[PDB]
Order: sequence, then structure tokens, then C-alpha cells
Amino acid sequence: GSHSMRYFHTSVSRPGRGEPRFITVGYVDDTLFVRFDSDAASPREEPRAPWIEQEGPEYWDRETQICKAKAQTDREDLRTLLRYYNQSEAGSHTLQNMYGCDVGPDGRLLRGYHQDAYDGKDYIALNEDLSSWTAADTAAQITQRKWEAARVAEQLRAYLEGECVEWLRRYLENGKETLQRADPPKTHVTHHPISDHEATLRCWALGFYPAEITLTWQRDGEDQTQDTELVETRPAGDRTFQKWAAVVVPSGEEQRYTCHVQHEGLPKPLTLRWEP
Amino acid sequence: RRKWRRWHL
Amino acid sequence: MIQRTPKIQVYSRHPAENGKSNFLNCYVSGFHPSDIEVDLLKNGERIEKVEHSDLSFSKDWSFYLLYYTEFTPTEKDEYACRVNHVTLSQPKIVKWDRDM
Ligand SMILES: [Cu+2]
Ligand SMILES: [Cu+2]
Repeated sequence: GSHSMRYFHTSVSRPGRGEPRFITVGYVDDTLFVRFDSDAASPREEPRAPWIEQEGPEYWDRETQICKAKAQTDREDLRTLLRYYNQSEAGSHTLQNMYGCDVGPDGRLLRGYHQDAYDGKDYIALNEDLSSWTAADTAAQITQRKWEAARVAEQLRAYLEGECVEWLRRYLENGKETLQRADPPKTHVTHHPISDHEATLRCWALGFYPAEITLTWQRDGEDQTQDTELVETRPAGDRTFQKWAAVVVPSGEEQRYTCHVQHEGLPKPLTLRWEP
Repeated sequence: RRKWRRWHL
Repeated sequence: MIQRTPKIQVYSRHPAENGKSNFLNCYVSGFHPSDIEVDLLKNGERIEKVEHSDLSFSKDWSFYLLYYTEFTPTEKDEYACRVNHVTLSQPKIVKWDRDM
């Protein structure tokens, strides 16, 4: 189907407590597969999915080199950003970067990404053309000018169109047992009284992969969006996800309510009701 | 696999 | 710099069945900055050796983490998650509820 690969990076300065903490993880779709944490003893990038473990020692050596260089680049960049925002060296600040690519079912590039944020806000982002930039403020315009002079967009475009897609396709083949398997949600409806007059109907979806899912409650066939409590989809810890949606219904009208489940793992969408 | 970052802010 | 207070969910990996081993999860998401303290509690006491996922973030840049521990639920035993963050005047406790 469609698929993605992303590398996420965070540096957090901690003045008076040594160098910034640096953590990066890589994902294919919703599957974590590599990690690097600067505060580990002798830090190396480590595998987190079985299908990456077969990469040879040269692969881990080059990945670790990249992780360490990015940490060091972030350390300098955090000092730069203190100048650009006229900030003190006393406080803790955050630099985040994400990049990666999306491919379609034929394995063709759909979209590439590379974006940076400072202290939780947009700083500078490569546009979807992979050739121009969006700078969020006059500080990021300085970076933009530097990155235009240096033709950074062209270098990123070459990676996103080439290696990014090539390697994602390799990962997809090598982990096809799990990466190309959708686990449908296991579903049920629970009923919990809140008084003599109403009760919560809660529609559960457990054990599913990938995380994308739609849960909706209807009453007599009409969506209950404004009446529906819907928790963020959350990780089970074993690669799969969980979600639920709830509505408060008048006691005795439970059979008017249906829960609708759409998931890539499902033959067809499900319709569930509370079953006493 | 990763892309080496060769640029500064 | 805007700060964003953590969302918190406490739940088990599998449906709780008294006496069977399981995992207790505390998922904290949507927060900024990334410094955060998360304890898992059994009858009010900090559980030792809790593990956590590596810091990552959502499309809007806000952070998320999973803290987890093996546990064996009983009828008696109460579990909770205690979260502290610069957005909180005092640490927030969310109790584990089998039904959520
Ligand atoms: Cu596919
Ligand atoms: Cu440098």
C-alpha cells in the first residue's frame, strides 16, 4: 500500500550539566527500527526491529557516525540560535528535526520531508517541491539565505528521491512479514452506568497495526461526533495500538447506538452494538 | 538509512 | 516558547485478568518541553525498574513517551501513574482503571 520512513531527532541543551542530550529514532510506517541516545555509555545506533538486524557492521558504523555528527551539529546550532533570538545562555532550549519520504504502492516517491523546529515551534521547512524553503521568522530567514547559497535543497532532493526511497523499499521487502501485514482491531463494546438515567457505551479497538483507524458512534444511523469522547490512539507496547470511543446514552436506548470501525486490516468496516 | 547533515543553521 | 501540558493515559497491554502477568502502561503525549518525570505506582508506592520508550514527537512537534512495567493485577492492588512537568503546579496522579 502506501508507506513512509522518518528519522526524528531531538537535542535539548542543559547549561551547567554538560553537552545537550541528543536522541534520534527512525521509523518505517508505525514501526520503530533504530535508535541512538547520546547519554548511553558508549553510544551506538542500535536495532529495534528484527529485519534491520541483518545489516552488516559497515551499516551500523556509518549510522553511528551520522548520529554523532548530527549531535555535534545541533550543539553548534543551539549556540547559533541563542544569537539569533538574543537569548541568554542560562536556559534549556530544544532543536528538533524530522526528515523522510513517502512511497506509493508501486514504490514511487510520493512526498519528501525535511523540517526543523526550535523550542517547539516551526523554524524552517523544505517545501514539497524539494527546492524552496519556508522560514518561520526573520531568524530562520538567515538560515534560509545560508542554505540557498549552499544549495542545500538540491542535496536533500537528491537524497529524498534516491537513497530514501531505495532504502525504504529494501526495509519493506526485508520486513515484509510485519511491515506489510495489517493486524485488524479486536473489538467489543462495554456498558457502564453513570446514574439511574444514563450509561457509558465504550467501543474498543485493541491489538491493531498500523495505528490509523476510525471509530465512530451513530444513533439511528446519525454520527454522534459532538457527543463522542475519543481517546488518542495509544501504543500497546508490543508493536500494536489501542483506541476507544465513548458516548453517554439514556438508559434503555442502548440499542439505537452502533459503533463503526474502519481499519486497513478489516475485510469490510465493522458495525457493533452493546450485547448484554 | 540516514542522510548526513552537512549544514548549519 | 509556549509550553504544552502532558496528556496522560494509564492502561494495560492486554485485558486485565487477575493473577495473569501483563504490562502496565503510562502513555504521556502532547507535551513541551521534553523534561518530564513519570512514576508507576502500586498501592501508592513507586515501582522500581520501570522502562520507557525513546523520546520522539508528533507532527506538531509535541513529545510523547511510553513508560511500562510487567505486573500481575489482583482484585486488591491499586495502580496509578504520577506525572510531573513544568506545566504542573503539582504532580498529577491518574489511577489505572480496568475499564479505560
Ligand atoms: Cu505496501
Ligand atoms: Cu560545524
